[PDB]
Amino acid sequence: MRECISIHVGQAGVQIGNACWELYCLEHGIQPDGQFNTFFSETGAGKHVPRAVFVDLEPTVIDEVRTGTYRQLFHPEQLITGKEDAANNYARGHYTIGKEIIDLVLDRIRKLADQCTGLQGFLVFHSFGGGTGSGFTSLLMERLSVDYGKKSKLEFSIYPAPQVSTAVVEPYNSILTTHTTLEHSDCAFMVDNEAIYDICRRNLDIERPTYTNLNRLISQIVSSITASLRFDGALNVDLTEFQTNLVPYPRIHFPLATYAPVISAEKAYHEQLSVAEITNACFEPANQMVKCDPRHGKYMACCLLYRGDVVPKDVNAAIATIKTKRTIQFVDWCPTGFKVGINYQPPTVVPGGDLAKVQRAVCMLSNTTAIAEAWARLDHKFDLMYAKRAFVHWYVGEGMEEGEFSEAREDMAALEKDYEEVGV
Amino acid sequence: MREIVHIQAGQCGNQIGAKFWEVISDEHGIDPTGSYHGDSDLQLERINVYYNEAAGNKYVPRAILVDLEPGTMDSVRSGPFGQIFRPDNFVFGQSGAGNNWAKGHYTEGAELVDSVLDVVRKESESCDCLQGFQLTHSLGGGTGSGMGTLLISKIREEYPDRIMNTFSVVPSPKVSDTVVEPYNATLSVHQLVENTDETYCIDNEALYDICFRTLKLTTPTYGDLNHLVSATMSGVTTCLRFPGQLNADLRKLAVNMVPFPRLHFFMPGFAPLTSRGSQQYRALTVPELTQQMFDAKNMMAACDPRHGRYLTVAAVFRGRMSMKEVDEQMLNVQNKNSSYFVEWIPNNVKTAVCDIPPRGLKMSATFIGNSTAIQELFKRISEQFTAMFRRKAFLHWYTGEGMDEMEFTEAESNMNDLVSEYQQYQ
Amino acid sequence: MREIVHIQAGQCGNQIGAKFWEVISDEHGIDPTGSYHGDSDLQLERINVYYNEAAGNKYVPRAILVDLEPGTMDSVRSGPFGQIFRPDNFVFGQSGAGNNWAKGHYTEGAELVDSVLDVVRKESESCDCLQGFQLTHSLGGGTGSGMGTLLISKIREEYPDRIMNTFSVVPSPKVSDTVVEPYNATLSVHQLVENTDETYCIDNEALYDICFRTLKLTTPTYGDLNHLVSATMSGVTTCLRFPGQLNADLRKLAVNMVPFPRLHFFMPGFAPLTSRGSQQYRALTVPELTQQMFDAKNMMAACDPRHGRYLTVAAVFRGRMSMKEVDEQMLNVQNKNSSYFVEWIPNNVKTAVCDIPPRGLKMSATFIGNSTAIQELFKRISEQFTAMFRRKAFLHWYTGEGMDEMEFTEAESNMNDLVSEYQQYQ
Ligand SMILES: CC[C@H](/C=C(/C)[C@@H]1C[C@@H](OC)C[C@H](O)C(C)(C)[C@@]2(O)O[C@@H](C[C@@H](OC)[C@H](O)C(=O)O1)C[C@@H](OC)[C@H]2O)CO
Ligand SMILES: CC[C@H](/C=C(/C)[C@@H]1C[C@@H](OC)C[C@H](O)C(C)(C)[C@@]2(O)O[C@@H](C[C@@H](OC)[C@H](O)C(=O)O1)C[C@@H](OC)[C@H]2O)CO
Ligand SMILES: Nc1nc2c(ncn2[C@@H]2O[C@H](COP(=O)(O)OP(=O)(O)OP(=O)(O)O)[C@@H](O)[C@H]2O)c(=O)[nH]1
Ligand SMILES: Nc1nc2c(ncn2[C@@H]2O[C@H](COP(=O)(O)OP(=O)(O)O)[C@@H](O)[C@H]2O)c(=O)[nH]1
Ligand SMILES: Nc1nc2c(ncn2[C@@H]2O[C@H](COP(=O)(O)OP(=O)(O)O)[C@@H](O)[C@H]2O)c(=O)[nH]1
Ligand SMILES: [Mg+2]
Repeated sequence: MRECISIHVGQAGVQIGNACWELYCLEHGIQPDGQFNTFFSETGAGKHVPRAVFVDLEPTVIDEVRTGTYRQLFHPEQLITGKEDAANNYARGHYTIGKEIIDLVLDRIRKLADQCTGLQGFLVFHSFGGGTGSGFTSLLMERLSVDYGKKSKLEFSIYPAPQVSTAVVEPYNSILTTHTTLEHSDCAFMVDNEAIYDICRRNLDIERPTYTNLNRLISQIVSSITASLRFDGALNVDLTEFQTNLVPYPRIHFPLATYAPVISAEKAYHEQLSVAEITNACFEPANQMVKCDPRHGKYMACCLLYRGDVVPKDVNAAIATIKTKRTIQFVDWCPTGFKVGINYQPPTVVPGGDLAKVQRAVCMLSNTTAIAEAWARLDHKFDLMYAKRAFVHWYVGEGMEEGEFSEAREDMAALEKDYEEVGV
Repeated sequence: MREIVHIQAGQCGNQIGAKFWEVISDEHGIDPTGSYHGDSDLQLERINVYYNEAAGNKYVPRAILVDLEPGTMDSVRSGPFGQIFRPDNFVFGQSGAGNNWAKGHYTEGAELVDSVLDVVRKESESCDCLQGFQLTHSLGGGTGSGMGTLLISKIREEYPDRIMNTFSVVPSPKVSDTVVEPYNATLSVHQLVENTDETYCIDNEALYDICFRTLKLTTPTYGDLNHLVSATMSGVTTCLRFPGQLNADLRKLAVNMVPFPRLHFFMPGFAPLTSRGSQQYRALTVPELTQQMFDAKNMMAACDPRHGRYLTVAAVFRGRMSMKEVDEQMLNVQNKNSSYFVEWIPNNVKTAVCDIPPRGLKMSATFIGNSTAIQELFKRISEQFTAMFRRKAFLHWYTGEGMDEMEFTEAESNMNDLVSEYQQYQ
Repeated sequence: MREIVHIQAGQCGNQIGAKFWEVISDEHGIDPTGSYHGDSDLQLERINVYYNEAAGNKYVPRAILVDLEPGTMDSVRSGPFGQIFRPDNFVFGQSGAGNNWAKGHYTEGAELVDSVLDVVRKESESCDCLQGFQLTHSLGGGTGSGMGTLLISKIREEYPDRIMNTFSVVPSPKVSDTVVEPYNATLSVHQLVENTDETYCIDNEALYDICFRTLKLTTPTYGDLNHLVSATMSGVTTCLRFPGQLNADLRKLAVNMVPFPRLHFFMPGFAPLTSRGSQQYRALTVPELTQQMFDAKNMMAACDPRHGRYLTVAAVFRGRMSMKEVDEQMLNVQNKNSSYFVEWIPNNVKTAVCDIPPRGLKMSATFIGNSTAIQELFKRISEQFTAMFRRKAFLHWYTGEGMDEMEFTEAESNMNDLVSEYQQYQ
């Protein structure tokens, strides 16, 4: 049967993973003590065990998981630990400390694969900017590529925001990650914290958020992406289809991920929440989950994942309407720029949560030239930093070389050029 | 994993250290007899970062107490938490240091240092994964300055891939506490420039300002000043000892705060600091805390931060708070006042958050600033030193211990180079 | 039919033996007083393989307990199952062996061996059809090594057409337990090469690895290690004592596992071995069990099996399982990783299955591997021995008992020949 393996790497990734697992449990009625095959590997005592890899170089987040509510759910191995974190240092992830743990991780992955009779591939959770999530993740991905080749390697990545950050070596790390996951990862789905905060401010009418809320939101999106593997419905999408439909050229593979309706209990009753409306919301500039205007960019390819009550006719109508709008610009070379997925199973509400129950929800994954601007900004930042050789002694002092940075910059430039070409 | 070894040297170093050990003890629910009386499992989970466990659920700080004279350490032992320390971890000489760096570094201290190193080695061998060393001392005396520097040199030579961080009490522009202070400070600073990964610069005048202007305290004791310093110290390592949303680390902070290897002198701050009279009058919001943090009046160095630019600042928040709010506040500060932040490093502010707040507070924060304004301190020290050295005033006390003029000139050169470097980014 | 006589010699041999007799007793439903309290007729059907019946439904193990010093056997008697043994089957001397093979083999042991042989003869006379002998000892000491070897020599001379199999605890590459270990081991191994039909090679370091890495056991006791060994031992003879789909036998295993007469040194393994924390997390499938079995981390010798090739492996499965599945798994291992199996012996894996699983498990398995990697152990021993012998270090203790240099050289020669033979098939 259809089976996939999750990998959660870092602090952020692990946090996201916790939320995801909670959501999954809520969906499939599994208790916190383990009392589906797609995600939960079943054993001979009416016990369901997640099929995930949990990795951190700092033993803190993992320790929390091990002590908390869902400790009996997880295996005592899936949760892997180290001794000291990378500390926002790609070099300490990719070269120095990662090559101590990576083997174990690989072994675990192999074991998990062995336990499956049709592994669709991988879902990986990391962060552009973090020390572990940048370098270690990259290393892992390379190894996976070497091993499996034609198994799906999907990534969920926390992109650094333009006007806000939490680390002053974040441009370097991200750039390095981009350089060394450009020839491995098939899809890298993007979420941005600033964007999420903006969404919270606007749609939810909440202006005192925290990381937990963000994680929950991310988990919803993840669930939507993966809902076709675990339930019936017209147009059952696969993990392998995304690659086919959202990657026109192999270097160009960063699509944005957005969710609608993200709305509180008060204006759920006021709104109709029809299909068309939701679709419209999905394409609105402010509702997007990154800091980019899709008015400044042409949509190459979009993928829509309707979940709940949806008459396909209505969906079609909505799509037609979207096409009609002047705006919402598409590229010349992609007329058919839509993929549609439908599930009978509705979204699931998490107790003590932000979101209310809905009849129908939609998740949109869109690959566009709007991200080019973001990339350019990042490059500029990098240039500003690297011109004075700031922080370079840390990276060079653990493995890296002067020249690698230059190469990375060149690669970024090439990517930008490609994007520009696509735009024409 | 992540054990930290503490070294406290000389009078000030031992005194501050005593207070620090008190504070940490109370945070971990450890009583003076080494017994745990906490209410949360979080209290013990990472207790190994600062403490070693012994028979009968006894916890013993990984602390090494060093002095060339016995008085101060005798007082420490007599003190409240004094009985918590391992007796074998008191290492002392018999002759004083006479506020003389040469005696601390080359002669009296040289005779004692091997014994200290042996104890250090013993402690490091008990670490599953030693993170590094924390030192507490003054820069203006003989023991903390000369002996302390010497110890640092030795340990870095033996453990060059570990973190070496110091809390260093420096002389104050108005009211010096010894006559040879400039000489001692310059001699220490020379060594620290090359042998430490980070140094927190504490100025007693700034502490007095905090006590009088901010805390409204008519009669501050050294004890009270020490408390403040201890609070700042605890802040730095909070993310090793407790859970959080953004788990910081010493190394992480170093990575984000040191853009060039020699520029590792930080101005520490702490918040909130509010008078006992005006407690109910303040609303304890993250914005207000941020404002306190960035206020020059709430800094602990002898600088006007507005007379320079911030290369990087690290903020560590403690308690429950909205990450959204924190980030927004950080953005607002930088956008509004971009002139006070070096333009070649976008996102000059790094934030960390630890869920467990210190006793008696719902929220707190610790501020660590790498500002080009620090050059003023160095420049002033250099001026003072030169004023003396050009007349070879007081120099016979040092030449008599085997030091040469050339060393002093080297020290001066280093200082000036450092100042020049700082001026570059100013 | 198919009676097995057990001999346990020296300290380690007696200790392991005690545990083995406990385990077998529990398997057969025999309590420490020799009373049967089982629930199945299968428990008694072949009880005669290990036990002798006495008046009042008493069962007495066919075990001979041998030592040159009384301490260990006094402890055994004091122990839980100690009262089950026949008092007349304790054969002991008065003077110790001083970790000295010569004392065990030529002098002290020579004085005692006739008495042991008499007991052995007496036991063999009570066998309707004696299959053979099982010996438990260490290779590094004096009694188990020297005396034990001597006994083996005697019995093979008298019963040359019976099976002679040993569980032999060998020295470990990191942490030797005696200084003369290389000498003793080499002297024993020389004799075992020519006088035993099969030897199971147990390494205490491997056991510790199993306990720490696999079982997650913070504080393993020798008792716990012994338990594991006993489990492996029981596995080997399971098919004599219970029904099955493929009824194995000692002789059958020998036939399939020894392609050349001198290559009879096996690496044993056992499965499943899982931490008490992570029990519900594992699905107990035959495939997973197979994977455990073939994992180097689950072996009990001081070898990296990946540094050699398997000449033959025998797997004995216990519990209910699909023969289809078992065969398929075996095929998959060989096809996938044909490089780790000697190419001149098609179907390198032999499988046996016994229906009745051990207590507390639905399925289990025991692994027996004849790998060319074993040469590493021998090579390392030889290196050590030569390092000493070339300086005649410690040699006077042996020459004083009448041994000559020539014997040592002969032993070395044998060892080297064995290594060369192993290298042939590598
Ligand atoms: C066939 C004889 C045999 C030779 C090999 C290579 C065999 C084959 C496979 O097992 C049957 C390996 C196996 O499929 C796994 C990958 C699941 C795995 O178990 O491999 C080991 C490492 C591997 O050696 C590399 C192992 O030690 C071993 O012995 O492997 C790590 C482990 O971490 C959980 C896990 O990742 C020696 O007897
Ligand atoms: C037939 C007449 C007879 C002659 C012989 C040799 C007889 C035959 C057998 O007994 C019937 C021996 C017997 O089968 C045993 C081996 C079990 C055993 O009993 O032998 C003796 C030693 C043996 O002499 C060597 C004995 O003293 C003896 O008299 O043996 C040790 C004893 O230790 C427990 C045990 O090992 C004299 O009357
Ligand atoms: N959405 C979300 N973002 C997070 C979370 N935790 C961290 N981040 C973001 O991730 C980035 C920091 O990377 P981390 O994952 O914390 O770093 P790490 O992978 O643990 O690497 P090191 O700590 O450097 O070893 C920042 O942009 C954070 O805002 C989380 O729980 N949710
Ligand atoms: N903050 C603080 N400063 C101190 C303390 N004790 C001494 N000092 C300061 O330390 C400097 C004197 O050095 P001291 O440590 O006493 O000399 P040493 O024993 O030779 O190292 C002066 O600047 C004093 O103001 C203390 O307990 N707290
Ligand atoms: N596994 C195991 N090894 C043992 C035990 N007792 C001793 N040893 C090992 O046996 C060797 C020492 O030989 P020992 O049997 O005590 O000497 P002997 O009485 O002269 O044969 C060493 O390698 C010990 O580690 C035991 O109970 N179990
Ligand atoms: Mg981390």
